[PDB]
Order: sequence, then C-alpha cells, then structure tokens
Amino acid sequence: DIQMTQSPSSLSASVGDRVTITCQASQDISDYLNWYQQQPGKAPKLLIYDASNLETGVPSRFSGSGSGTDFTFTISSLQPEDIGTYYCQQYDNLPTFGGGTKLEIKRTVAAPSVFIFPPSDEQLKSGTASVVCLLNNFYPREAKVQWKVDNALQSGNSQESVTEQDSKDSTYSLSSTLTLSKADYEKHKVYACEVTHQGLSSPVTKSFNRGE
Amino acid sequence: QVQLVQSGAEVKKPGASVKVSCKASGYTFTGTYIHWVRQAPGQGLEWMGWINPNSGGTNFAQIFQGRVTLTRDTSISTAYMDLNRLKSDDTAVYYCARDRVLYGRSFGWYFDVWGAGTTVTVSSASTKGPSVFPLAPCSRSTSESTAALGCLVKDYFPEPVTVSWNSGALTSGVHTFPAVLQSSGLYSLSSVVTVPSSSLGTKTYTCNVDHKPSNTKVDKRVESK
Amino acid sequence: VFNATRFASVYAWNRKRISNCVADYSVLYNSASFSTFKCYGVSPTKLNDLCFTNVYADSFVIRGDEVRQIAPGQTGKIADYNYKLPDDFTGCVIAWNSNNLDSKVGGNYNYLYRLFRKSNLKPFERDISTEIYQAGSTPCNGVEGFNCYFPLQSYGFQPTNGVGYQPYRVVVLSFELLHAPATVCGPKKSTNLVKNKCVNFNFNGLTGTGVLTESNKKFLPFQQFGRDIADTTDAVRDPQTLE
Amino acid sequence: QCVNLTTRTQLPPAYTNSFTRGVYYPDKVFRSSVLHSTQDLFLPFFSNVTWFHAIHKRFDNPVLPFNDGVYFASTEKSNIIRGWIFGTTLDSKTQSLLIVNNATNVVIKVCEFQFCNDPFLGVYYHKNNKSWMESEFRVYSSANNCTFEYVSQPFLMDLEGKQGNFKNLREFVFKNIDGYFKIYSKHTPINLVRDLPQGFSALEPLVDLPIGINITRFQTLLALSSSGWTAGAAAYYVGYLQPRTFLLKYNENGTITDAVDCALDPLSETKCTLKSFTVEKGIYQTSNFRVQPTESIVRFPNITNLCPFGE
Ligand SMILES: *[C@@H]1O[C@H](CO)[C@@H](O[C@@H]2O[C@H](CO)[C@@H](O[C@H]3O[C@H](CO)[C@@H](O)[C@H](O)[C@@H]3O)[C@H](O)[C@H]2NC(C)=O)[C@H](O)[C@H]1NC(C)=O
Ligand SMILES: *[C@@H]1O[C@H](CO)[C@@H](O[C@@H]2O[C@H](CO)[C@@H](O[C@H]3O[C@H](CO)[C@@H](O)[C@H](O)[C@@H]3O)[C@H](O)[C@H]2NC(C)=O)[C@H](O)[C@H]1NC(C)=O
Ligand SMILES: *[C@@H]1O[C@H](CO)[C@@H](O[C@@H]2O[C@H](CO)[C@@H](O[C@H]3O[C@H](CO)[C@@H](O)[C@H](O)[C@@H]3O)[C@H](O)[C@H]2NC(C)=O)[C@H](O)[C@H]1NC(C)=O
Ligand SMILES: *[C@@H]1O[C@H](CO)[C@@H](O[C@@H]2O[C@H](CO)[C@@H](O[C@H]3O[C@H](CO)[C@@H](O)[C@H](O)[C@@H]3O)[C@H](O)[C@H]2NC(C)=O)[C@H](O)[C@H]1NC(C)=O
Ligand SMILES: *[C@@H]1O[C@H](CO[C@@H]2O[C@@H](C)[C@@H](O)[C@@H](O)[C@@H]2O)[C@@H](O[C@@H]2O[C@H](CO)[C@@H](O)[C@H](O)[C@H]2NC(C)=O)[C@H](O)[C@H]1NC(C)=O
Ligand SMILES: *[C@@H]1O[C@H](CO)[C@@H](O[C@@H]2O[C@H](CO)[C@@H](O)[C@H](O)[C@H]2NC(C)=O)[C@H](O)[C@H]1NC(C)=O
Ligand SMILES: *[C@@H]1O[C@H](CO)[C@@H](O)[C@H](O)[C@H]1NC(C)=O
Ligand SMILES: *[C@@H]1O[C@H](CO)[C@@H](O)[C@H](O)[C@H]1NC(C)=O
Repeated sequence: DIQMTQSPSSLSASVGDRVTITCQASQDISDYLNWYQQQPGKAPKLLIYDASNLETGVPSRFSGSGSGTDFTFTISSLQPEDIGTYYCQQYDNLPTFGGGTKLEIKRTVAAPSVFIFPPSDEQLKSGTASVVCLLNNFYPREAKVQWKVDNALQSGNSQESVTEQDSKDSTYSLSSTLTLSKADYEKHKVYACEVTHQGLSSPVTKSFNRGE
Repeated sequence: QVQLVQSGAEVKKPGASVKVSCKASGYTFTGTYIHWVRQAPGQGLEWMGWINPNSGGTNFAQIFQGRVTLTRDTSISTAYMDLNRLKSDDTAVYYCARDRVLYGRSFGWYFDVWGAGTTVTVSSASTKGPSVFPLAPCSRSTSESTAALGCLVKDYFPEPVTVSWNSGALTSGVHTFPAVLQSSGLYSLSSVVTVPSSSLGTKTYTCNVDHKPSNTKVDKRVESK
Repeated sequence: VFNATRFASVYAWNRKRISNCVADYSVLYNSASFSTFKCYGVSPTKLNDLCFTNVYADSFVIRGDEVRQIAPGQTGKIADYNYKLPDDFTGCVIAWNSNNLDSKVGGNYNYLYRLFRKSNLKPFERDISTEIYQAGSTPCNGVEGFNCYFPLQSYGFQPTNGVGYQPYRVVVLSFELLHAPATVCGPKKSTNLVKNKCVNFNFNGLTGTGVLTESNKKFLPFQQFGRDIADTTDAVRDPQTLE
Repeated sequence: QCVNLTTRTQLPPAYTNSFTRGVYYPDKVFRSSVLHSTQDLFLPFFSNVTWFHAIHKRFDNPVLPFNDGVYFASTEKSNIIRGWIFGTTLDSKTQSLLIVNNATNVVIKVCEFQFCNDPFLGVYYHKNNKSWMESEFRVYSSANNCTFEYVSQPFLMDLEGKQGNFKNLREFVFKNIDGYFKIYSKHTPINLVRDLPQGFSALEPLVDLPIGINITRFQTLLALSSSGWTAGAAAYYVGYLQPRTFLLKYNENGTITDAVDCALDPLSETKCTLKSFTVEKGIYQTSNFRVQPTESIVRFPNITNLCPFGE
C-alpha cells in the first residue's frame, strides 16, 4: 500500500489571502498525484492533474508544485466560492486518497446568541425528557459547552450537532441536547448548560428549574 | 455535454446486499474506465474499485475484494456496483466517476466527471416517522429584545427529514442542524429561528416537518407560556 | 485521436471513422509536436485543397526503433505480425515520442505486441487471438509447455529507457481521393455556380478548366463523376445542389 | 440459447447453372455508350453454383468456404434468408462478422462470437391474432471482444405470405480486401417456381465495412418442443468469385446491360481482343498459350554447417 496524509486538517483564510495545503506520501510517487475540491453538498471536482497541470476552465488562482514523496497545492488569492474540502489522490499503485484539508473564511471573534429550552409537555408525554442548549452566530468554532445538574457534570447521555459555516456572513451555530428519562427530570431541582468560548471573558451560565 | 445518473437512495439491513447503478450519457461508454468511490458521514473519500466497460475486467482496493462485484451492460451504457454482506459502517454516500478521456497518461485514474451520487443507509431497525416538539422559550416575562424558538425533530429513521417555517415563507434567522444518530441507532435533529421579542406575543410561528419514507407530513404551531 | 489519454496496443490497434466534417490538415501538419508525418499518395501541403470519400484514423503505440516498420512494404515483427500497410497505401503516417505519456518509473506494461504467428497478416487486418504458439515440431495442449509460447509480449516502457526503447504514439490516416462522393474536406469555402461560361472549376478537389452545362445524364447515388474514353472527367454532380 | 435441430430429410447436394449473373459496377464512376474492360474478382459465366433450400422437410444452413469472395443469391418469398456469419474458426478463438436482418433492424456486428452449431431465427406462425411474430434469435451463445457495431434505423418486415412461385430475387456479392468487407447488391422482381433464372443485371455497391478480420468461411441464417417445426419455402445459390477480365457494355443511360467473360471460351476471348460484342468472318490472333509449371524444384549444395559470424 501507499499512504497519503495531508498536514493541515483545516485552515481559516480571509478573502484575497494565499492558501497552501501539503500532501505527504509514504513512498516516492515521482509526480503520480492529483488534487480535488469538494464543495458542501456536491461531488468532488478535479483541479490539478499530474501534480502540477491545471485542468480546463479552472480559475488561474489554483496551483500545484513539487516532485518525489512530497507535494503542495496552492490558492494564490482565496475567494468565497472556494469554500470546501481539498483532497490529494495518487496513482503509482491504485488510486489511494489522502485525508483532506477543510477551508473556512477567516472572520473576527463573535460570542454566541445563547439560549436553553426545558422539555415540553408534548415530549414528556412520550416518557422521555430532552433539554437543549443553543449557541447561535459565533465564529471561532471551538465553542465548548458543559451540562450541570445540582452544580455537577454528568456523562454518556448528551449529544451535539453543529450547523455548517454560514455563506451569508461566516458564522457557526451548534446545539447540545441532554436526554434523560421523565423520572430523571422529576428527580433534579435545577438544570443548566454553560459556555466557554473565545468571545467570552468568563464562562456564561443560564439556569432554569422545573416550573420556572 | 456528458452525464452520470445514479439511482435514488438505498436502505438495507446488516448482512444484506445492495446494487447501485450509474447510467452514462453524452459520450461513448467503452472509451474509459468507471471507478466507484465513497465517503462516510463528514469523513474523507474512499475508493472501491474500477471496471473497464470495453472488457468487463475489474480491479479493487483489497479491503473490498470478494465483497464488491462490478458489472455493466454496453447496450444500456450502465455501470453497476453489487455489494455483498453490508456492514453497519457501509452507511455512506457513494459515487462513480470516469477515467479521463484526453490529456492524461496511459495510467493514472484521475476522476474527470462524477455523478450526483447516492446514499446507502445500513440499520437493523424498521422505517419510523418523526415526532416534533416545541423548543419554546421558558417564561414569556424572560425574553428581553431577541428570542429564539424551534422544532426538535425526534426519533425518525429514513434519513432526509426536511423542515420549513410558516409554510416555507419565513427564512430570516432560521437554522436547521445536521441530523445525529442516537444510541438507539435512529436519527434526530433541531431547527430554530431567532425573532424580535415584541412580535412573539402577536405573530404566529409554525413548522412543517416532511418525512417521505413514512409518508409523514406534520405541522405544529410554536407558542410561549 | 491525437490527445486521448490512453492509446490502443499495436497488437489490437484501434480504427476511428472520420466523416461529415471539416478537416484542417494545416493545424496538424504545421505543429512542431510530430517526429514523423509522412504521406504516401498526396503531399501534406495539398491536404487542405482536397475532399475525401472515407477517412479512418488508426491509433497505436510501438517502440521508437519500430516506427520504421509502419511505412508500406516494410518487414519485421510489427509489419509481419500485427500492423501492415498495403504496398499501394494512400494516407499519412504520423508519429511522436511518448516518454511522458506511455512510460513509468516502475515500467508501464499496458502495451503489447505480437511476437509469434503461423503466417504474416494481410494489410489492415488485426489478430486478437490469445492461442498458445507451437514453435516446436510437437503439438501442445493447456496454457504452457516446452517450445510452446504465449503469442503476445508486453513492452517495458520506463523513462530510463534510451531513445528507440521509449514509446512512440502512431496515428495512420488512411483515406481515398477524387474517385467517389466525398464526406470530409479541407476548410475551402464554395463560390456560387456559373453555367455556359469558361471557368476554372474545382469540385471536391477536382480542379479543371471548361464550360459547365446542365446535363441529361442519370447518375446513380454512388457516382460523383463521369469519365470520357480518355479517362478525363466529362460530367460531375454538384456537391451543394445534387444536379 | 442454441439448439441442435434434427427433424429433416436427407437429400444429395443440388447444383444449377449461373448463366450471366453476378456482374457488378466495378468502380464509382459514370460511363455510357461504351464497352469497358475491367479485371476483378467476378463470378465466371455459366459456372456451376451450389443450390440450397428450405421446403415444407428440408432446411439447410451449412458452413461454406469464402475463398476469394462469394456471389450469393436468394430466390424468395416470405423473408426467409435473414443474413450471414463470416470468419474462420466461428467459435470465439478468433473474430467473426455477423450480418442479420431481424424483424425490425439490420444489425452488422464484429466480435469474438461463440455461434451456435446451426444458427437460426424463429417465427410464431399465424397464431390466433391472424399474425406472424419473430420470437427466436438462436445465433450466438456469447459475443466477447467486439470492435465494430452498426444497427439500421428501424423498419417493419412482413413475416407472412404464401404463393406457388417465388416473387423476389436478391443477389449479393461479398469481397474481403485490404481489411475492408465490400457488399454489392441487387433486387429484381421474378415469377418462377424453382431454379436460379437465366438473365443479366448488374449489382450496385451497397456498403464497405472496415472490419479488419480474416474470413475463410461463412454460413447463412434462415427463419423457421425444440424440434418439430415448419420451414417456409426459399431457395439460395452460392458461387465463388475468381480474378478475371470482363468487357462491360454500358448503355446510353450508363447502366451495365451486358458483359463478355473474356476467359469463358475462344469466342469470348475474340470479342474482348476486338473490344466488340459482334465478330466478323475471319481468323483472329488471341493470347499466346503456355504450359504452366507443375511443381517447384530447389537445388542448393548439401552444405549443412552454419557460418562462423560470431567470430
Ligand atoms: C486466415 O485464417 C486461415 C485459417 O486459420 C489461415 O490459414 C492457415 O494458415 C497456416 C499457415 O499457412 C496453415 O498451417 C499449416 O501450413 C502447412 C499446410 O498448408 C503445414 O505444413 C503446416 O504444418 C501447418 O499445418 C493452415 O493449414 C491454414 N489453414 C487453412 C484452412 O488454410 C491463414 O493463414 C489466415 N491468414 C491471415 C492473413 O491471418
Ligand atoms: C433487432 O436487433 C436490434 C439490435 O440489437 C434490436 O435493437 C434494440 O431495440 C430496442 C427496442 O427499440 C432498443 O431499446 C431502446 O429503444 C428506445 C431508443 O430510443 C428507448 O426509448 C428505449 O428506452 C430503449 O433504450 C435498443 O436500444 C436497440 N438496440 C440497439 C443496439 O440499437 C432490435 O430490438 C431487434 N429486433 C428484434 C425484432 O429482435
Ligand atoms: C479478449 O477477451 C478476453 C476475455 O474477456 C480478455 O482476456 C482477459 O484479459 C485480462 C487482462 O487484460 C485478464 O485479467 C486478469 O489478468 C491477470 C491474470 O493472471 C491478473 O493479474 C489480473 O489481475 C486480471 O485479473 C483476464 O483474466 C483475461 N481473461 C481471460 C479469459 O483470459 C482479452 O484481454 C480481450 N482482448 C482484448 C483485445 O481486449
Ligand atoms: C433510358 O432511360 C429512359 C428513361 O426511362 C428510357 O426512355 C423511355 O423509353 C420508353 C420505351 O421507348 C418510353 O415508353 C413510352 O413510349 C411512348 C411515348 O413515347 C408511349 O406510347 C408508350 O406507352 C410508353 O409510355 C418512355 O416514354 C421513355 N421515357 C422518356 C423520358 O423518354 C430509355 O428507353 C432508356 N434507354 C435504354 C437503352 O434503356
Ligand atoms: C553476438 O552476441 C549476441 C548477444 O550478446 C551476447 O549474449 C550472451 C549470449 C553472451 O554470449 C554475452 O557474452 C554476449 O554479450 C548474440 O545474441 C544471442 O543469440 C542467441 C542465439 O545464438 C539467442 O538465443 C540469445 O537470446 C541472444 N542473446 C542476446 C542477449 O541477444 C548473437 O547471437 C551473437 N551474434 C552472432 C552473429 O553470433
Ligand atoms: C450440438 O451438437 C454439437 C455437435 O454436434 C455439440 O458440440 C459438441 O460439444 C461438446 C461439448 O459439449 C464438444 O466436446 C464437441 O467437440 C462438440 N462437437 C462439435 C461438432 O462441435 C453441442 O454441444 C450440441 N449442443 C446441444 C445443446 O446439444
Ligand atoms: C455441376 O457440378 C457437379 C459436381 O459438383 C457435377 O456432378 C455436375 O455434373 C455439374 N452439373 C452439370 C449440369 O454438369
Ligand atoms: C397475439 O399477439 C400478441 C401481441 O400483439 C401476443 O402477445 C400474443 O401472444 C399473440 N397470441 C397468440 C395466440 O399468438
């Protein structure tokens, strides 16, 4: 087998800046390497073939270079249509793929618009209690959340989902759900979820209680 | 102009088999190889094998040898993958893509045109329609300037549950979050909208949740308390 | 034809039909990219002034030492066992070095010739047979034996091979001229047609001088020209309007 | 599917005279009011052509040689001859050409075919709707490496009719030269009970296929619980082309209306040497004769040791 590893897993880049991504082989490929772009919600597209030839109709900003075991791909000035994951694939022995590099638009820091919702009378009637924590419109992705019951953290019963980078103005939103039995929600007087994020000088707390 | 068209999404039990087709059009089918390739949810690309439509000969990535079979009918210009004994982890998006007609080398694979792709979903569970609940802000007296409210869309299995607000007219401040797999193995998601606090006591908010696999199309109104 | 990613093998050489189209042989012949461009019944300069009945491109790869065998009347394992041009061939042989297209540092082996055959093959035939070749006086059965051989051999195209052991792509264009209704032409624009006056005419590349009259002759669909007892043209069917 | 048909009578092989048939237009040039001399692969005049038939009882589709090319003709009703197979081995060790006129399309195809032992097509006969329908295409069990394909634009062919005489004569000349398989063809109306008719017509060129294959043999395709069947009546005739001079009479309309086979007899050689279809009283010089060699004799010294060129 021949392994392909891409060094940057993700990059934050502003409009007009230069972007570089590296594909590293386990073995000397000479130049038997190709590069692809995948946009969110679509199939991949071939950008550079033979490690340094640009494909037909591709914007002149896209570039590739090097020979042997190690290769670069480059965008000379990134623009908003370029956003997606970029992948190498080789051809010295089978079309083995690399791990891929994500690109996001670089933006100033922004703290979340930040909320919580207790379990509904409609859902509690099904025998299950889900309480959800919402963070909306922040930028540095790594928005850390934690759950509290009687000022203690729990395990194995919360989940989270994160909405894709907003095409309108470069923002992130995620929600965390804590799911419990109806009886576990009856047992605990006090609930919260709490946020650590780079837009906050101290971690934000936002508790509620059953009947409050 | 050239096109590759896949079949609609596939849903199957563990240990079962799935057959997926690419109909080619706009070019001569026997000129170049067809590859099959996949992508697991939020992950990197993963090659299966290729077939040479002029010859029917085929070569695989090792891991899939003796699991996948590739085939093709030249009259109907259709390439197929038939995949045996589906693992739960064979839940992925799948594609086929063409072997570069001009300007390459004699060897090199590339992937010069790709079809729109298809989803294969693997689970032990049967088809189940969603339940939808109010993510409604606690105490009307505790919204200050902007409010958030929503639709928790819960325990439904045939993937692609679509959501829209106020018969699909409302879009400002709306978000819909990627569906996540539970410990039960079924899907769930949220959608939420941000609104003025002043309009919450007078306007109506509602979501339509559509799940074609269970023929289920459920409306509800979101209300303060 | 000329820029396709992968060519056919010389043992199993491809043939494409070229029809109902405008050729521009200047775009081909004025290119610097061709190491051989030899024609056999026409000059490459004149290809733009002609129209052609049927045209076929034959596409394959060989070793740079072997491009000499693609000329008509030559002999050796390529001209004897997998690709022969006829002695009265009309057409052009076009060839170039492929040491960045068909050649690999581990060796490329996708290209094969035919090493053995009970007989030399006839002009423009192709043999696909994978039958075992009995070089000895004994017969043999099954896949192999002593002095029984597989009839094909693979070229080892490596970029470390010297010139002559490097791959060469070959295209042979194999048309016929001025004898039948035409379907592929050079880029020449037609004039109007004039009658009862002395003119320098040119019909599908049949140039001459004379007066044109509406004839009462009844040509069949396969006939483009009529000839005199002196074997000169004395009637023609206008390729724009079929009178 | 392939089947070995068994329900047929044994007859000895029939033959008939090909009077002046199997001439074709030798090139794509108009000529008129002229006697033109041409040397080509032609069916000789008055040559003894092999005769094959479907009757009631009889239905013969043998593998036949294709040496130097074939004149084929069917004297016919009800569309019974539907095409041919050409090649050498006929069994996917080598390539072969298939031409079929199925009920809706001509299909011309070249691939390593595995043909049946006796290939045929089949029709369900007069079944309830007062109609006839093609339902069997027992021609090949596989078609492997395939390098030429053509299918005609679709038509409807009638699979019905019964008469005490044949109505159509369809004549074909097949040549395989410099990698090209050439077809010349003619249809002429007829009204005859049996035997290839006396007469003349010239075959026009039909098509010229760039197939690139060796051909030493051919077989025809006929249209008919997997034995016991009715053969619809149809006759076909096979003769072999060989290289010889013909003198062709183009009439004032530019059709070949007559020919002289210049090798048939001393009067036909006299007609060609005078370039005329009529000859006056006289004695005329014709080609000088010559006894040809019976075998080849090679005489070299009985030296056997190889020459020292390594040194
Ligand atoms: C086209 O196909 C033909 C049929 O396969 C093939 O003819 C065969 O050619 C070989 C070589 O000439 C002959 O082999 C025999 O040659 C002599 C007898 O003629 C013997 O001394 C040898 O030991 C050997 O057995 C075959 O007999 C001959 N078969 C026939 C039916 O004629 C042609 O060579 C092929 N031509 C091309 C251009 O591919
Ligand atoms: C005679 O042999 C023919 C060649 O194999 C065969 O042709 C095939 O006929 C079918 C039916 O018409 C075609 O099917 C297609 O028809 C139209 C084409 O526009 C489409 O709308 C359909 O979806 C379908 O794709 C085949 O494409 C055609 N094959 C080829 C290679 O042309 C005839 O059917 C044979 N006839 C009999 C009576 O057996
Ligand atoms: C004519 O048709 C033949 C059968 O379809 C075809 O033969 C096949 O050729 C491929 C290679 O091109 C073989 O594939 C295998 O080759 C070796 C076998 O040791 C393995 O290393 C490979 O991984 C691969 O599995 C087929 O096995 C072979 N089939 C047979 C029955 O021999 C010819 O290639 C066709 N000819 C042309 C001109 O295309
Ligand atoms: C060359 O082709 C000519 C066109 O087909 C053909 O001319 C046609 O000949 C026939 C027989 O002489 C004429 O038939 C008619 O004759 C008179 C009228 O002139 C009528 O009384 C008859 O009933 C009958 O209809 C055609 O009129 C005539 N056509 C033309 C346009 O003049 C020649 O005969 C052909 N020549 C050869 C050598 O075959
Ligand atoms: C001249 O020599 C060639 C090849 O060079 C020799 O190869 C070995 C056989 C060995 O002698 C080395 O020291 C030399 O460098 C001869 O070619 C061989 O010929 C035989 C048949 O006689 C054949 O079976 C081999 O496959 C050939 N080998 C190679 C490598 O080509 C050649 O025969 C000699 N020339 C003359 C006129 O005798
Ligand atoms: C039809 O008959 C032919 C021969 O009459 C059969 O062909 C034989 O097939 C066997 C293998 O089954 C071979 O060993 C022989 O060499 C073949 N002989 C010939 C003359 O080809 C054919 O198998 C029969 N098919 C059916 C369906 O009965
Ligand atoms: C035609 O050929 C056969 C031999 O194939 C011969 O017996 C027969 O007599 C010939 N026919 C005539 C009418 O002479
Ligand atoms: C009659 O023709 C139809 C097709 O039109 C066919 O399906 C049916 O089998 C035929 N019936 C008989 C008895 O032949």
